[PDB]
Amino acid sequence: WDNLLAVIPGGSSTPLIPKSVCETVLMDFDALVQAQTGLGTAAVIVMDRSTDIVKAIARLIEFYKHESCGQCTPCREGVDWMNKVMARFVKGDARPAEIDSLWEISKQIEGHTICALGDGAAWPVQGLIRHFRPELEERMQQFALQHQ
Amino acid sequence: AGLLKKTTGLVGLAVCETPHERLKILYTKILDVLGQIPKNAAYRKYTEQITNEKLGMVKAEPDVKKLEEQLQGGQIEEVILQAENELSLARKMLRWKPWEPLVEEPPANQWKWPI
Amino acid sequence: ASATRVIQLLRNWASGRDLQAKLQLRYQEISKRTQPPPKLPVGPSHKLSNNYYCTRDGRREAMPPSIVMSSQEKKAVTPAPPIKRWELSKDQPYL
Ligand code: SF4
Repeated sequence: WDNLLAVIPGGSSTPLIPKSVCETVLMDFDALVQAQTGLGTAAVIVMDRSTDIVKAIARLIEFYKHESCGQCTPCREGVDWMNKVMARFVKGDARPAEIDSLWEISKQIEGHTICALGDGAAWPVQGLIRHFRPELEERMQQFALQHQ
Repeated sequence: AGLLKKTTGLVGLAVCETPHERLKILYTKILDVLGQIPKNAAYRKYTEQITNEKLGMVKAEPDVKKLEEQLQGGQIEEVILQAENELSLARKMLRWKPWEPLVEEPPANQWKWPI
Repeated sequence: ASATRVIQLLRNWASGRDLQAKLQLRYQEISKRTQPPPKLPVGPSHKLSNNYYCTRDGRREAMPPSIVMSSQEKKAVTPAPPIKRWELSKDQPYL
């Protein structure tokens, strides 16, 4: 249990949750909804301290960019924009306010898309922002001094 | 009151040496001419409101130096000038009589900018 | 500046004041005409955090004039409080 840093609860779209949230929650629709996620397809992916969460959702959001049909502007443009800024986040090439922007454009594509893939892309990054905020700051902070 | 101030600081407007009673007799005069205009008139009610009220302390308080801030309208020597102007208005709108409804409603939508 | 002292007394005495303290023309005191490049600030709303134009809509927040009375016991008021007699100059009231 101590090894697992966070868990994808029920699907890639469903925002991942850490041990601090998943210590007692039952995998049910109502409890998942109040856990700021969803059970969806019960795709439970457990993920440990060793692996980096930003890299974990990096491949997910890269996959999402590889699957948007491009029909509506928010999904066609926003997901690609998310991929580029997040790729910097893996190294940490941003400022404190970029997480707030990544928060901002996530809400912009949340629900404004024709289909539920756009907000389906909002939720994973949205959960990542809300939970491991200090992790983003320190990895981004590490980016600054190593490339001083 | 006190020593008669040499000049008012406004060229053309002189200093009246007996200002308090001149302001008195003016204020009665506008009250007098305001008798003609019937009671329902709003202009009458407005100036029958500020005349006697402003006639109050000028009748009571005799010091024109304190009368400056009693009326908060600058020097007394031009307050009476303004009082004369109010008397001129009473004479003027005794002809105007604007208590009737509008002469004309505005022709169609001549107002309502923009076009 | 060039001007010898005996000339300076003549100018100072005739005008009744000392002029070498400050002169009409310029001298080395001016800033050099090759000032370093500047680093002009950014706008107050330049942040890439929440900055939606839905907040600042100066042109759009304008409202057509408010309707108060249209053709289609009372108090007496004034458009503004009467002005306040400002006091004399503290540094030099009577010039
Ligand atoms: S959100 Fe759906 S409809 Fe819009 S571009 Fe993406 S896949 Fe197409």
